[PDB]
Amino acid sequence: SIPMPAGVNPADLAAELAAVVTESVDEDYLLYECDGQWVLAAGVQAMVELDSDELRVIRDGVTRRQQWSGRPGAALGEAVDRLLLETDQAFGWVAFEFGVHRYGLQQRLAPHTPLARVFSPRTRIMVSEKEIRLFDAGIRHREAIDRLLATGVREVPQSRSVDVSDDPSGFRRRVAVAVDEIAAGRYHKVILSRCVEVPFAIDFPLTYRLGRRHNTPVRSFLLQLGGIRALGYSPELVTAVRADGVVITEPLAGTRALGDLESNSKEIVEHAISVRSSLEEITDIAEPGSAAVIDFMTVRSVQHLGSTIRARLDPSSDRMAALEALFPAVTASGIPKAAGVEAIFRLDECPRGLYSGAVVMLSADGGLDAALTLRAAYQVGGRTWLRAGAGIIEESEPEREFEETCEKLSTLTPYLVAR
Repeated sequence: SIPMPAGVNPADLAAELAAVVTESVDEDYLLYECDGQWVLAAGVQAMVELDSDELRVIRDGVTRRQQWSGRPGAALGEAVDRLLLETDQAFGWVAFEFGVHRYGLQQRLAPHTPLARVFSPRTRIMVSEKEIRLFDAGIRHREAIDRLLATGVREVPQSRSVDVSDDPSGFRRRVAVAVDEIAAGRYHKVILSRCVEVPFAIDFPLTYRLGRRHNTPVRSFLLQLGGIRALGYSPELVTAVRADGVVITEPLAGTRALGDLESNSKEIVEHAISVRSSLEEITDIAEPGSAAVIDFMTVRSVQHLGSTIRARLDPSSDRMAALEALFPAVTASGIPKAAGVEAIFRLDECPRGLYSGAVVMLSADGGLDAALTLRAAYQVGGRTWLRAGAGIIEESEPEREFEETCEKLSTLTPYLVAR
């Protein structure tokens, strides 16, 4: 537990710790901000990689490859439990496609489709306004820290800007297809998204730093995990399983990122429907008659409308089954919902993996924290990109909807800090 350098910013320090502890070895990590603390999950001890076709578990070099069966939630939950046999915490992410088995569409998935990535770290480093607390940092890690503390944080260099004016994934066309199916009665809402590719490469922690000062979110992350970098300001708690069995879900999580009771009556309609279907979903997973909506349509700094749902797990269900049962999020797929997910397969670039999935932290005490994530930046190999969507309804218009996503994109776009 060390004091903070004074006039040095927690996020900046935390993002600079990720860079140093990485250039040091060649370590994967997950920087995670939460209500006011950052956590850096530093090393990799073990990794669970759940794909569409296989389970892989990777330890001290060797991979263990295996087939798995129904409900991805159970296959993952078992792997995660073995991971936490001898460690407290795990971190990773779960893909949109994780919720796809439920509505029977796993077949539509290409042979190696990421479903989830979970790992136990070699080090947790908590970073806050008053202090830095270190859990299980060996010599290698603390020298890095002492080294960053010797120098200070780098200055953020000039940011470079992307031109989100054009398509050409044909978000325009695709929205108009969605509007047509909504008019035919196929479903009532779907969320379509749009990728903007970034020519120059991002330096991630440095792009994360700049964007963090210019955005101000509820949760934020930065990672380097599979062969994937990601960075976001959009995450919100959707689902949490407490150590004592109680499940919390947050049915309107993501309306915040997704943006007279006569006007906002669409919003109230969608609020009710989405509340109701999640109460339906959670019940399929809970002690009979333990499910309740405890806070309902209350104005919960930004103001998105809110509801909280509470349940008790079982005897017989897993925390990951809770997640699945509630995945994917109503607000990031559509309503009816099955119809939205299936619409997304037809009308959006697929797989989404991570865009509309999310973060996920787990505890050996039995806890789970999962946070839907939308707007983020991603890098896999040579392509770096942004992804943002909008919710398309009966009265939606290609143009307005497109400029909608333009506005959502520039909470990232001017902050792009090149390598």
